[PDB]
Amino acid sequence: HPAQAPLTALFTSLVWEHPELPCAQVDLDPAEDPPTVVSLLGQVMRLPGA
Amino acid sequence: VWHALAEDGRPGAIGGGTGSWLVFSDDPERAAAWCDELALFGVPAVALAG
Amino acid sequence: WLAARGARSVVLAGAESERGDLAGARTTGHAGIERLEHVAVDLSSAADVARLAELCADGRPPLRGVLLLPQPVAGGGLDELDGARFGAELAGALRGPVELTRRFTDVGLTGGTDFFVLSTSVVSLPGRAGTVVGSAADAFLTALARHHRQAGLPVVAAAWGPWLESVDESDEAPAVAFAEAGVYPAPGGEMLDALLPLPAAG
Amino acid sequence: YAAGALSLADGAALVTALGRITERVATGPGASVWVRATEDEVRAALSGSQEQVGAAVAAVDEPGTTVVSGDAGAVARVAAHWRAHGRATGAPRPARLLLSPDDEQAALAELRAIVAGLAFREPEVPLLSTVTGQPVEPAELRSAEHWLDHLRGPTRFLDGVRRLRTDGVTRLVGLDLSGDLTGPAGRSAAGFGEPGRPLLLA
Repeated sequence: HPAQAPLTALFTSLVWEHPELPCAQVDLDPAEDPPTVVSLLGQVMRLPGA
Repeated sequence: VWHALAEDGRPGAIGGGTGSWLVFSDDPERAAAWCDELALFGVPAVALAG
Repeated sequence: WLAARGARSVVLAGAESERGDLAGARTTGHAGIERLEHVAVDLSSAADVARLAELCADGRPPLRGVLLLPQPVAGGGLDELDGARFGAELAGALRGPVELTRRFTDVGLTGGTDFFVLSTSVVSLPGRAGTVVGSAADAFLTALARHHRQAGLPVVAAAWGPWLESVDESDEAPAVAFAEAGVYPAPGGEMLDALLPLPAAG
Repeated sequence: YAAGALSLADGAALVTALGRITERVATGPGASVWVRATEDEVRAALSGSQEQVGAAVAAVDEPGTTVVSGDAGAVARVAAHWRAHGRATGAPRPARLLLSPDDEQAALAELRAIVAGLAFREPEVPLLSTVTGQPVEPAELRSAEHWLDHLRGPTRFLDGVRRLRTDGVTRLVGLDLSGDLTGPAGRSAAGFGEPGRPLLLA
């Protein structure tokens, strides 16, 4: 969906400009049911950095 | 290129009671649902809306 | 490059074409080209972009290939950026290619064409500091190209490096900054050679 | 038995004895419910007004719910009060704690000689108990006052699972024939210790 594009831009805009802060982008399927929030946060806390 | 995490793809634990998680969404029902889910797992959370 | 690849009929679609020193461009355009023209179209206007439909309807041979070239976008990190500025500058960065790609598809100039290439930077694959609006523009065009490609149209977004011919002899410093970051220029004709044969076949 | 501390004969004696005490509780006038409030919140509400005294914190299976059991009159008015504060609450089920200190004398009339008749031996590996949340010592295991605390006191399952994960247990296997114990294990384990340290449940 083209209207999502500012989210991918803003993610990379953080990665190079506040480089001490950890962050991640997760892209969901837009039509399947969304997963349990503990699955999302769980796999994200395994990344140091970005 | 997208690589599947078929190797080691298991979530692991959330990092203990160091502080709250803030959830903001376009949908109040989604924000509330994830705040209920984090409560079941003993993680403190706050719901935010526009 | 179009001359080197034997393009017999060529048209330039941008406001620069009747205010810049294009006599050198027309002079290299003496090779291989049998008909050469300039529209002086303002691509910000949908009514003026629609005037480009005459270029396929006229007694000249029909339109079969399109190249929208790289564009300037101003500097900006996340600081000095806000919900008033962003909605102006992202619109400015995208208005042209979006309205052209739309109108050309609405009246069959798209699909009635073997290649249709939209410019973006290779720097936008990992992204970079100080270029937020340009990153957003390249992301949006990367999505818009796929939307039409899945419909059966040979539209491609090219994330190119800097064109070597675009390194101004008056000021190498924009290339020096990128050279330290490890992005190096290449000839635009060689980047076109490595991509423009592909969209109908891969 | 799995820890090697009892023979199959000792285990068969002890289970069949504890079963008869369990009948006397299950057949009684009392009740139990679950409320989506933590031990501090429910133990505070236990003091917050005098009308609701008569039921107690029977289990701590997870951070998110605790079990209230005792007199059916206390159970009913506790359950209403938390829906008025805005939490979710289960329907009533049978009693899960002793209902009189007379029942303690009814149990102590049974377990003492039976427990003293078991051929206990020192554990091969650490045995954790929902009466303690801690390793049982060889001098403690031999006392009928340990085994009777399952009917008297809180079922402290969360504190047991927490000591498994402080003590380096990476993977946690569930013999889920009744009570679905792998579910409470995952929800009590997955929010404590370092981030991203492994946790397998099956």
